[PDB]
Amino acid sequence: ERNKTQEEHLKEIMKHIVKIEVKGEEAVKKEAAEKLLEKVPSDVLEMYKAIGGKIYIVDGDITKHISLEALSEDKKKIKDIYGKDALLHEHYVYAKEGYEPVLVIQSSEDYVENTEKALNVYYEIGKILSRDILSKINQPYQKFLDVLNTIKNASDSDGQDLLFTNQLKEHPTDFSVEFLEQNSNEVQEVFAKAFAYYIEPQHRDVLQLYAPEAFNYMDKFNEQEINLSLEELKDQRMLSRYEKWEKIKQHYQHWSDSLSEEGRGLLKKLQIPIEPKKDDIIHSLSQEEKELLKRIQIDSSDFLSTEEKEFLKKLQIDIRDSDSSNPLSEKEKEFLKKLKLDIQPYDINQRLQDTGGLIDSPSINLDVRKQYKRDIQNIDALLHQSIGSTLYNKIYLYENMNINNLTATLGADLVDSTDNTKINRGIFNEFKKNFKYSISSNYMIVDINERPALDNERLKWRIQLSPDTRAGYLENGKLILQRNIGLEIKDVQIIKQSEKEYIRIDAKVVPKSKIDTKIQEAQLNINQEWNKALGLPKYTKLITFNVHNRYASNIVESAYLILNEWKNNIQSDLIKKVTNYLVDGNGRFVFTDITLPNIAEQYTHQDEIYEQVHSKGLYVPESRSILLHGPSKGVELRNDSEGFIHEFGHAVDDYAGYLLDKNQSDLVTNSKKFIDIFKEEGSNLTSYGRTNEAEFFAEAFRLMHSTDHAERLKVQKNAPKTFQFINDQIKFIINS
Amino acid sequence: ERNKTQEEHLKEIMKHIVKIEVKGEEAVKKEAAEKLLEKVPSDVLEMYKAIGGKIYIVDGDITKHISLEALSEDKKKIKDIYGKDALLHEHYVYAKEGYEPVLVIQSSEDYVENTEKALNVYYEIGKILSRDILSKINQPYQKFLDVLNTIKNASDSDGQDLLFTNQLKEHPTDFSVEFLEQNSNEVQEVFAKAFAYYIEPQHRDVLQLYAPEAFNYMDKFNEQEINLSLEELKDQRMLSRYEKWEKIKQHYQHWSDSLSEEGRGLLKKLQIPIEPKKDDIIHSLSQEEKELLKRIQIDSSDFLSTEEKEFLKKLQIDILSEKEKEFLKKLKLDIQPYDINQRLQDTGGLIDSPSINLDVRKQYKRDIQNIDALLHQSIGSTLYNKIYLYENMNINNLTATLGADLVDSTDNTKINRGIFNEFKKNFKYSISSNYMIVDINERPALDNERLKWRIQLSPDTRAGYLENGKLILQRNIGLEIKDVQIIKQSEKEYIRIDAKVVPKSKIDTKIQEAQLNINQEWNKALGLPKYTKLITFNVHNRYASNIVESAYLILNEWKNNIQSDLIKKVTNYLVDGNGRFVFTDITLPNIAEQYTHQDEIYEQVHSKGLYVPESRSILLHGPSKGVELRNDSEGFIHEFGHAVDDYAGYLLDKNQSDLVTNSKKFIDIFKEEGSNLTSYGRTNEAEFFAEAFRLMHSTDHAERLKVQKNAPKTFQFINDQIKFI
Ligand SMILES: [Zn+2]
Ligand SMILES: [Zn+2]
Repeated sequence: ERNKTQEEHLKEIMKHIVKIEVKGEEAVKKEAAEKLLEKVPSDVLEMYKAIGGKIYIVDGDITKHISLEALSEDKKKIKDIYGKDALLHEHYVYAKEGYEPVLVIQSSEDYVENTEKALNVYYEIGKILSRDILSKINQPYQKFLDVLNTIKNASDSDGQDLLFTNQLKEHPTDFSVEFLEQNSNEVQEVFAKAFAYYIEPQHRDVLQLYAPEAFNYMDKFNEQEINLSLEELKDQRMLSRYEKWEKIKQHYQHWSDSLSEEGRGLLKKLQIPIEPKKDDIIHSLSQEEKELLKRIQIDSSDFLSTEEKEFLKKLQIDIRDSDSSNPLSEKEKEFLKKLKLDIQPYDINQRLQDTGGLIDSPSINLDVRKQYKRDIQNIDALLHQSIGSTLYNKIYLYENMNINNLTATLGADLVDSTDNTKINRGIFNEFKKNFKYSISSNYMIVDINERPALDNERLKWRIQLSPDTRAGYLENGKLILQRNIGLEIKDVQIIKQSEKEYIRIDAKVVPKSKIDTKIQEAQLNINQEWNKALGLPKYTKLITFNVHNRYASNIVESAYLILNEWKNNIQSDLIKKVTNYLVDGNGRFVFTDITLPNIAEQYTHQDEIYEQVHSKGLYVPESRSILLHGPSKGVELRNDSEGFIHEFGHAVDDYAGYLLDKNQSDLVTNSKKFIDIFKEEGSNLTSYGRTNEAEFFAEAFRLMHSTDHAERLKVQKNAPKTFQFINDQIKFIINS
Repeated sequence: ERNKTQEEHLKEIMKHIVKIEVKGEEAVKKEAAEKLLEKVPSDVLEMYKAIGGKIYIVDGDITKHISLEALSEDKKKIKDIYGKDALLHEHYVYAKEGYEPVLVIQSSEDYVENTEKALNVYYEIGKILSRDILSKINQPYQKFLDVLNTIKNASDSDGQDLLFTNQLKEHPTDFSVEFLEQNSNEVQEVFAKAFAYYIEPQHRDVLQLYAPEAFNYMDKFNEQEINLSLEELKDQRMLSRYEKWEKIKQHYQHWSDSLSEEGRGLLKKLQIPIEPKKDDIIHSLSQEEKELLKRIQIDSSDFLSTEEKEFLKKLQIDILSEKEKEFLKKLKLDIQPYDINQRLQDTGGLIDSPSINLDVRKQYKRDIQNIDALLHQSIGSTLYNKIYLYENMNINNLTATLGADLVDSTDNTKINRGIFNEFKKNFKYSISSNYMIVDINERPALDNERLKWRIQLSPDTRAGYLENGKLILQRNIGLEIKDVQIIKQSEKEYIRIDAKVVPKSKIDTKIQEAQLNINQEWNKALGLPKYTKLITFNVHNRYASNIVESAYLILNEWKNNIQSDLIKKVTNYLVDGNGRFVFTDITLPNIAEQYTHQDEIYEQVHSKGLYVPESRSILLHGPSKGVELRNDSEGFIHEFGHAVDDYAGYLLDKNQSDLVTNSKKFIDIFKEEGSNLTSYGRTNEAEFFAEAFRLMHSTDHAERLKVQKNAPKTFQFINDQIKFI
């Protein structure tokens, strides 16, 4: 496996692509070339072979070779690695472009000593890689460009002088992808030079010495990432995609034939959720509920989505076929909540994702909960065959994904807007910033060979499977993977496919346990930091990470950022007193990526199951806890920090009310004073703030403590009574 | 000439994929196989070669060949064409499936005589075609399925007996895409079978005799359509795609190297329109103009669009139904994106059209004239023969009315067959008035693009090359539609449109001949002078032929639903003023029957229909979907109502006024029932009158009845207006 058939592998390449055509007794001229091309990564050679390339070793005038006999007069006029002019007629190395490419090297042993001839041979091979190979997969692209711009803007211009031509050195601005399209040859050459300097033993130090970023790029590219280029090149071939599909299918052939009718049915419903049937819902209703339904104003609730409203309005019809007055009635609201739970589609995977694998979570009705549990355990037993095989060295599988599943907040500004084919770099950098690990609580459905995405899928995952990863095969060339998978993010970059930009995410499957311990360590670390900063007792448990999904590491890292803003925009004493009040009731700041109805701080204090809430944030008085959902996008918010501060507004509301006396079980916003203030300025801030006194107060609080001081002024010039009311409470708390 | 590159070509294939491994009579054996493989369309052999397939002619037990050495015992059990079992070690042919497909044939000299064995070999090759080749491009699919269904539902069950197994005959319903997905072996089998009976000369008559549809399908497939199969197969290959791209790149190399900065700039903005800048618009108001904008009910007028409301509403945060809504009409012209291709599509190529301000009109003309000169080099080259280019298109660009129901309401990966057949019915020719931007090699479509064009260029077609593998073709392109079918790609269904480029003059001639033909028909049916010009086809865009053919259908429904004498009277009046029934695919503000009579440019109106009193003409824009009306027939009848409103008024004072609806003696009637019908009619008396008129002559009698019990006065009033005769 290692250098075992690895050395057997490289010898297979030289076999087919290297033709030793000389007259000076081929024996020493061959070994020489072998030692020459040996410094080149084996994958570069395998990609060349895949591109139909051929390496010809011949003596004499190379321009007289069968392959080069057709070159245009202008092509015989060339330049060397240093930019010096020369003629092919009297040169020793040439890489012929065209889609029947060839690399002609003039036989010689000077390569061992003459490091200037070697350097040039590698420069030409670098041209092959950059111009003839990587172009077939839209590379180099943004990643390499960043390297060029890092040099072009570096302080010590030594890197610029070592690799940039005068044209590049003189470009007035950073090199954009536009520049790359119209000056491909220039980018291609800078690449080849760097590659050459890295491959040639003696010059490598020269590269790392004057072009650090170029050295880092080439070091990581040749030692690691180049295997991915080969994989991606193979993924573009009709016959290689088909061969790979056939071998995976054959590997799961016994498993596929052993599937029962029940097994097959389980995989199908997993892939295709079951919509609720109109009739089944109706017969489950009581006469009183049927009457309540057929007369309820559906399009007036805020607890129902469009699909749901449409579904209900249809049921409303089936029943029928057999300024004031706008809000739902007393029990119409309760009825709709209860109805909401019954109309959700039966979706195995969605159940796992919402619960993060906690399938016993009492967020749904016991009967449905039990059926989900049954299918899950049955699917797990079904997926027992690991991917490991004697047919593939490394296995990569693909997944097109909607960025909104990870962060709907960044998803809103990811696509340019002026040109849909492009991604905004600022949002991209923010997305990538703290993305180191990911978790799949549900069963990932993946493609054997990469396929085209839908408009809303701008994420393209390339996943390296573990040989121990268990999975099942699907006839449409897909695999269903076992639940509870850990993923290490190796690289995140902007790429181009079919003339459209996407975010490539390279990930490696690892044991989920490895990722859970990282989460656990962070939870302990963030508490030690804040217990100290807030002056809370040592060992105090305030912050909880309930993390189980695909953007895991970001949920964790953003919490530090969220609390930093919180402390920066709010008065220390207000933060201490309110927080100490929460801690006195064993409360928690909960950061999670599973839906809120599945967080104990909420569900253990609910009377009925349907009395559940899922949103960006939530403050639960009974448990004195703040819950913040990461992946969702809050209304009128542009940050999770704003969402958190909004909820802290509610806690401040609670504590101020509490300080009023030994009873009240309400909010300071429930005061006759604030109510009147609300009736007056209630609609001068955000629309969401007009919902009720509680929400108006929270919104006012949020805006008054915005990182943007302008937003804070707005509250004073639009809601003067409120601006003063809030500051009155803060002082009331601080002075207490 | 023809066989100059055919015979020598086929021999190159035989050379690569045909290995003769026999005793020593390697001359007669080899020649026999050649005669055998001869009957097969050359393209199948080339496609087999493309997927790595090999053909071996051997002696004795075929299973003893190296290629079938690893064959599992189970696969050694085969069923011949007739469904009878057989043992490979006793058989003469076998096609091994797999990433390294192989075909093994036992050498014989009596294949011409022993037709049943020849039939079996062709059957195995037919299996390679459906199972190993076509499956790589998602075929067979809907087109073939129709053939199957036409066979199982034909009067005589002859065809079934000849080509269907029991699994197929026992099917209770028609074969759906779902059945084909879970019975691929069965479908692939019937295909191979049909293929075989067609290829074996002696068996061709039997096929044609008991299974006509199958014969026709295979006849048209092996004689021409297969060429497209090869083309699509090649379009899957990385190296084939890049080789085609490179030849085209080479052909345009001098053109590309000679491009200036200005030239490149034009090609750029042609691809990406320039949205209006706020700072630019605001600075053009300043004084009272800003004041007016300051406090206006934006989301009120129906003259603006959603995208246009936001921009305007945004102009307010950066600083009505009277003469101020007039201010919005003017502003609407100033906020459009600078989009060259849209301007050409809206005007149908008439760039002098006075539909936008002079400053912008001139800017567009200069850019267009400059682009026309840049694209001077035609694709014709010595580096390649027939070139196909590709284009993904939003169906709403052709017909937004069908486009609303094209995609299955539940499963968006599926196409509604009913709308498909409607869309395809009269789609025979198309015209491009703007610059088509096509892909050298086919690429994936966006969500709202379900049409996939495969266009055969003409060596004379002029184009510009782009670095991203696309070509910008010259404007004024003519296209003949060769085939339209439903296909599957990447788990989604699409509409494949095979079109061939021809001189635009050739298409304009078809439209011109149709205009004379339709006027001859209605001049006779309406009793008008022999050569009057009533109906005009102002056709310039991609759904050209449908605009023309639906005109006949629209007028037939117009006649069949309205009193012959009301029609005759009103039209004679329109002709008296030299009016027209204008069926078009360019926007209304660019017709003439409208713009020559506008007092101001901003007073222009674009919509599904329009009636202009001054020119006595009815204008009907095909491509769009009526914001109210359900179809074009209704759209027309609605406008006719306006014509009636015009004539009736004329018959009350042939020297003053014009509309009976404008009479104060009707306004009141509008005060009562005006809100008792469609919300469109609720707009005003003219629209109400037009709407009421439409309903009364509807094809749905129910509709007719409603106006009776919902608008008893109007129903009696209108019937009194038609009285004027
Ligand atoms: Zn709130
Ligand atoms: Zn009208």
